[PDB]
Amino acid sequence: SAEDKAAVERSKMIEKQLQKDKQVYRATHRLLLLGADNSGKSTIVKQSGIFETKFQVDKVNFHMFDVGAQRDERRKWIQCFNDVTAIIFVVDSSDYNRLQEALNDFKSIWNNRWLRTISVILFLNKQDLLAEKVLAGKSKIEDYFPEFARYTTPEDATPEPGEDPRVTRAKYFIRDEFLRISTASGDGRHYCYPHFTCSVDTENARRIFNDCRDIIQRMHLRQYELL
Amino acid sequence: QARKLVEQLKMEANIDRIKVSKAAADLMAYCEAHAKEDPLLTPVPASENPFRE
Amino acid sequence: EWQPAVQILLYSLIFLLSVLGNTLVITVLIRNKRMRTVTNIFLLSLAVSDLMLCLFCMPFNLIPNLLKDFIFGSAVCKTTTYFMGTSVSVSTFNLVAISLERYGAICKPLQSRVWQTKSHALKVIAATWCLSFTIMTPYPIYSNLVPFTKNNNQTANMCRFLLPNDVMQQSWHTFLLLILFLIPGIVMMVAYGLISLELYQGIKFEASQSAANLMAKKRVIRMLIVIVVLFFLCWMPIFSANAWRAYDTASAERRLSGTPISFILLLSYTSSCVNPIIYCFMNKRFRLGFMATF
Amino acid sequence: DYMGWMDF
Amino acid sequence: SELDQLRQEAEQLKNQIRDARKACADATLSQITNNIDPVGRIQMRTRRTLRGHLAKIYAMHWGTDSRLLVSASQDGKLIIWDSYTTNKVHAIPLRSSWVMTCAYAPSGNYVACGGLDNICSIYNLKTREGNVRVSRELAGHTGYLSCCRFLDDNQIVTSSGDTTCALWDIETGQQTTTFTGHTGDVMSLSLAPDTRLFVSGACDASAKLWDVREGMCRQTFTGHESDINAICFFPNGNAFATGSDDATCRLFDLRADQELMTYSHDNIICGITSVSFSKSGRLLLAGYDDFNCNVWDALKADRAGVLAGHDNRVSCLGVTDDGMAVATGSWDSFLKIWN
Repeated sequence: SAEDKAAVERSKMIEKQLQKDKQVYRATHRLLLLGADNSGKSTIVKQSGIFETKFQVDKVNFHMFDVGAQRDERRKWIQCFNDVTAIIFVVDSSDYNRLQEALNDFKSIWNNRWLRTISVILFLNKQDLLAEKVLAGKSKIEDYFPEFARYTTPEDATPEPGEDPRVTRAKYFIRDEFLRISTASGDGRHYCYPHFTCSVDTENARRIFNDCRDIIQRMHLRQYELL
Repeated sequence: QARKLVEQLKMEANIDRIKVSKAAADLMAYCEAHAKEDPLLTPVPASENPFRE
Repeated sequence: EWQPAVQILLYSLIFLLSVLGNTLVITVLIRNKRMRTVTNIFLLSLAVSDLMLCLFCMPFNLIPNLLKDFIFGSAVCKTTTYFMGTSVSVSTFNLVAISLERYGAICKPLQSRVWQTKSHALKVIAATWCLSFTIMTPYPIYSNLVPFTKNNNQTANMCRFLLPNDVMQQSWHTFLLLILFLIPGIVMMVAYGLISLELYQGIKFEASQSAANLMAKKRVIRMLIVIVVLFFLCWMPIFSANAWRAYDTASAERRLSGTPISFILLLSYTSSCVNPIIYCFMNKRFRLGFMATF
Repeated sequence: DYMGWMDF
Repeated sequence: SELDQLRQEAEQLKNQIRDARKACADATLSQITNNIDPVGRIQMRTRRTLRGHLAKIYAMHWGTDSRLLVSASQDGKLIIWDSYTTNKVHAIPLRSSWVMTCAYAPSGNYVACGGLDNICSIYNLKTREGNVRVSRELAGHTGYLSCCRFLDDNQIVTSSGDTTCALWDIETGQQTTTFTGHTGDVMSLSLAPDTRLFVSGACDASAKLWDVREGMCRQTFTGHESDINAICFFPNGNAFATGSDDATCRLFDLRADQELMTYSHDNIICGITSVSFSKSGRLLLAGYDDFNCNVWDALKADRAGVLAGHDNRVSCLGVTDDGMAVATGSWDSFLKIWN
């Protein structure tokens, strides 16, 4: 038939355009950039609604989505980002009063039944401000988290040479809080990858690439692990 | 202003209301009057289903 | 001879275990369409290959070797030997495919998704099957049921592959040894060795920086090495025997005829039992379907 | 007699 | 004045409406429809599976012609399907992948889609060159477009991840009305067949009925315990079904001003993701988690059947105006047509 032949010709031209967008869709790894207004989320990768930034590492494409301009309630749009490669939750470690709201935000992002399958990259940003605000002594993190007065730097710590011990204590205390949440629930199904960042850190693209690689690697070993 | 909530709620109080028995009769009669015309309620055969054919 | 009783026993046991194992794998992978992942699609292709290898090769090798005569006809000789060579070809190329999937998945994890969806799996399966059916076409053409007679004055027959020039028969077995053992073996060594390097580099980096995840990885490395070692133990005997029979024919036949080749082939078919164990019954995400299926 | 074996 | 006046008036009005509802329950729908013929098993088969969406499908809508099917997936494609043939008529590349809603104009000349971009994008299919292009970007919502529905080629009603609905004149690209009384995110819309009313399900467990022309909420139905994730008009226009993450469905009638019937079973912990009606209204179809669609006798509250061909959350569920077929989208790539 004369028209249905042009119909099938169009259908196959569409299928062979969809295959070309399929290749791009599978090469482009996608990420959800979460974090409060104080988080330096836009400053992580140096290069009226959702904001999409794109970057590459080792020819792997990453799209990263900042869900700006939403009415303060993640639950009914985070279901869109079910089975993205990773969430990127950025916390301003220096805003100790905001830090509890960010910690409850992380708790919600971790326990939410749509994201239990997929992992949270956690950039504890503003580490320069964290250092300065500890070393100023002017605001006692002990006041906001009295358990800090009984926390000592873990043996697995690897500070940069020349950070004061109480700066490392603050760093790793905050990290241990997010790891407390990450360990209390979900710890088999998905993982938290804590990292420490400044807005000057030009390596965060590499960090995201390395953690996405690790996530996808574990997601494949989940198939080949025995017993 | 927030009073417009009370304005809406009292406007909803003033809306016309019909007994549940008559709304039931309305739905039940619509179901009867259209059971013929509803291929999912009772199949139309492959002679007329454009999907089976 | 005392050997027939142990031959019959070990064949019957491996045949039963291979039929049960591969049919259980098949039924679990077809009853649970949620389980028909790309990898599991290759495992289904392998399990079918290994079932076909069991059902064709084991009877029509054990029975002729016990009876020292090919009781069946030239058509059965051609048909069996075709399906044998085919299911060897497919089984080996499926092991290669699973090695290259696991290499993509673990050693190039982010790029892997671009080039292993279900469409690539089915295209590669069809390619390996159709290629195997093509390159095994010499078996039905040139296999012949060459007659002889045993000292009881029984008339008897043996199913034997006699490509016309002996020099072409040597070319053929060198080609099959290369394409269907040495290259597959090199590729599996490369794939599982790079995967093992990747995983151990991860372990040593964590020991520099979960313990259950380190155990899961050492368990995977062990299972991968068990795959490589049992592939070489299964197939190097048969293919060396065939290469010897190609080059120094009478010297090989004089020593390996009967019991030795019967157990060499029993190893080659033991591969068909080993493979569904390691690739299915050891996997968690398959055990969790076997208990869910009928 | 019976010297030989099928290739696979 | 003071909330110690205003919200006390609100409290006593809410008590007066709850009384006016209760006093209307002269009989429950099951007390009447027990006389009606049990529909039995509604066996239904996949007559087509539509494969070619690269990614989770999130919304889908039938054109009036009951033949062309718009379908929106998280790749950023609208695929227009010749459902009779599986032929793809168009694949619109979307300017933002996170599309949560799409609509087909009753003429078939336009498709609309949008999502987390807070834009509604109107694509023209009638063009002389045959190339689909953006005709308008409707910008001025302040959260994700959750549902869009055309009144006509020149009018579209929209709902968002904000407090508000809005009605747009496409040609002028501006709101002709905003519908604001909803407290939570408006999650789903359906138009009355007369195109003179529409109903809005929201994340505050209430449904509000809006006079499209007046802008006032005529009725506010509240008997749900969680987000009204799906809503659908009964084909006569006098009742509407409301799917929620309560894992229950409820049928609200405007003239009753009350829930007539609730569809639930203890086997369903899974929330309801999309609802639609067959042309007679006699079957209510509900999409669920655990990857199934259940078909309900809207009069009996009986599970007439299940559609179980999917391996991920049934994302969208719509029935042709002629009732001929049921399309079912999933977070699988697959779009399966049933009747």
